[PDB]
Amino acid sequence: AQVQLVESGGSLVQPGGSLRLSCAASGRFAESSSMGWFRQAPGKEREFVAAISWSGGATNYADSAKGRFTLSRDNTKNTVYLQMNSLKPDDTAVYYCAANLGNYISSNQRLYGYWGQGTQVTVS
Amino acid sequence: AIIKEFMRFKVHMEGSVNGHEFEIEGEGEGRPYEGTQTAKLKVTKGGPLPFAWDILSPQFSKAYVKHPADIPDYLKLSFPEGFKWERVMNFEDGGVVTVTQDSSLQDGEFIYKVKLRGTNFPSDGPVMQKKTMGWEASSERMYPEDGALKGEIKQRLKLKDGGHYDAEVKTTYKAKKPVQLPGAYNVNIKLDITSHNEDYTIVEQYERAEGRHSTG
Repeated sequence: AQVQLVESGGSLVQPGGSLRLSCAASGRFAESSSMGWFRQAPGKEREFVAAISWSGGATNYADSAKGRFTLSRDNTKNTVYLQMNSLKPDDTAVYYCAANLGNYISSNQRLYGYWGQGTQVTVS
Repeated sequence: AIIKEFMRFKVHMEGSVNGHEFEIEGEGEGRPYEGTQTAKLKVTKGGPLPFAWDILSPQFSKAYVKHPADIPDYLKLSFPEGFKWERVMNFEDGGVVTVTQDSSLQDGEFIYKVKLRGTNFPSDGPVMQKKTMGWEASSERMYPEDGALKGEIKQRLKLKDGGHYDAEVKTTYKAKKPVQLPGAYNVNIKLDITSHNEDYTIVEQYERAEGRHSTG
């Protein structure tokens, strides 16, 4: 386990509300971890939301997240923060963070070798 | 956004070999996470070249190495700013090649700038006589040192004759900003000339490179 990921912030929120998720990376390679957020709704495919590079310096957003989600990184704590605004019921899902040691920040799930356990967001 | 699963690059080389000045410009493309790439190169000054193409071919891309998930990919991690490398090759008959290279990411493409200096090749050896036939597959032994990544290779060139022409190669790769170094590991590399015109003023190359653990 050279990277361990712990997501937090899952909660119930009302339509139009906002939530801030976090994922803390720990382990020897946490400082080189590029982190990506994926969401899986019950009985559906995991889909890309947003990813940010290990340096905190490059960000990439799914179209659904542009203009309303913000992804940032605190390099002191190898922690990433996903600010989700303007949430709708269809945003209900388990949100997983995943990391890789190759500066990859796009949607191909197979390029992420380390996965958290997920955190449940419910909009209603 | 930094590194896509498919990436193009542009390369420019200025060099001399036994005093013969030249320049080469190329374009390539590959899959950086799959470890594969192709390039097309053109001699723009100094052509046609009076020496074997094969001494140039390994100087044209280590962002395109497939790595295991648990090895930090130091060179990919260095982007967008990128990295520099310096290489010396000692050939078994006295030929020497020193190479310096700059690598960056600009407007979604990798930009490579190479400076090369070959010296002391025997006028009757296989390089100056154009008697070489491509590189055998290689294994680059990687290890961290002095805050840089080093690679060592025993590289073997095939001769049109049959038989061998060996070079010892050592490269230092350094990120332009601090980046976490991996442990020791190996990179298996195969570089192919896929097409060329009669006098090698236009050449197409293919390279596959894969990192593997060397312990565990």
